[PDB]
Amino acid sequence: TAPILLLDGASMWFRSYFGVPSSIKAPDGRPVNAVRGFIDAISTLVTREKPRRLVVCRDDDWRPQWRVDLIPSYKAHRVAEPEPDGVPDIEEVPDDLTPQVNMILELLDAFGIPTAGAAGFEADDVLGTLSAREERDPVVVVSGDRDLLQLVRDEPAPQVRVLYLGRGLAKATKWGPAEVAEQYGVPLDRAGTAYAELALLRGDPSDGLPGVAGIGEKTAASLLAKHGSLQNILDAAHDPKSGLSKAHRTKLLGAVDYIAAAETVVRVATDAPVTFSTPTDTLPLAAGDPARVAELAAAYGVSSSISRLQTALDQLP
Ligand SMILES: [Mn+2]
Ligand SMILES: [Mn+2]
Ligand SMILES: [Mn+2]
Ligand SMILES: [Mn+2]
Repeated sequence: TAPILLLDGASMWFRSYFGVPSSIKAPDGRPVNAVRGFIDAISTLVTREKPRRLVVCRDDDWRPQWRVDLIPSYKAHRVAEPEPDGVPDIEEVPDDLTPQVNMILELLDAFGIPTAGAAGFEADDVLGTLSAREERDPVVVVSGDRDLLQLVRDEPAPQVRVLYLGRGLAKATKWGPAEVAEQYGVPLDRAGTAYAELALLRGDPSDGLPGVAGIGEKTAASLLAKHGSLQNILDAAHDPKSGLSKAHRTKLLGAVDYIAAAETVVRVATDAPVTFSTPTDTLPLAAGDPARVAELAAAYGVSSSISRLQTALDQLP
């Protein structure tokens, strides 16, 4: 069957902001380069993958306080203004990108393209929850964030693949457990979960996570190779009988609190209370409110992108 496409919205409209020139502007003079690029990427995906279901996953909280309470450095270098409990912090985002996010969300709502979010959770969690719950169609998670490689799956069916945007959508290929194992040296049988454990130990500078001091990616891969899982590694460190080196024991035991805190920070939630903006995740074949879509697209200077999208949808079986 055709796959369900799960889109990491913010990953994609940040890419379009940096991938489309800012001289692409609305009639009021505001840049719409991210709007155009994001709509164009949806059209490209629709034509390439021919889904019947598609969801744009939102960051209802791009930096959830429950993660920050466990590891205060988490995404701290990306905060423009911290906000008190219950209110998402203000992310450091170019001043001419934030209005384009609002424009994109208005167009998606008027067209009726499903969007999904969960209060207090990241789009990463929405993605992990929807991919974990899927039972009918193969899943393609579309994102430039390597965090989502932890979702890859072969069994139980359906499979989950990450269409990884690190080199842009044109060069993007689908990553599964084999690709993650081959590229990161984690065990194939649990590649996705092992990748999150590897990332935990080695660190994640874009998210402000230091990892375990003195455990780089090569040491983390060999420890997972020998012991199979992070829990087995911790067990090997806690048991003075094991063949774990004394130096590795010292590094791991010195970080027991960080490792416990980081496990829940690094792993995407798989049971977030996701809500849809639409009744189903079915991709509409024409605008739910075509007058409002034409008005918005004219005002936002992306009328031709919307026309190309409706062409792509017209070509679906
Ligand atoms: Mn806050
Ligand atoms: Mn994210
Ligand atoms: Mn991360
Ligand atoms: Mn992330």
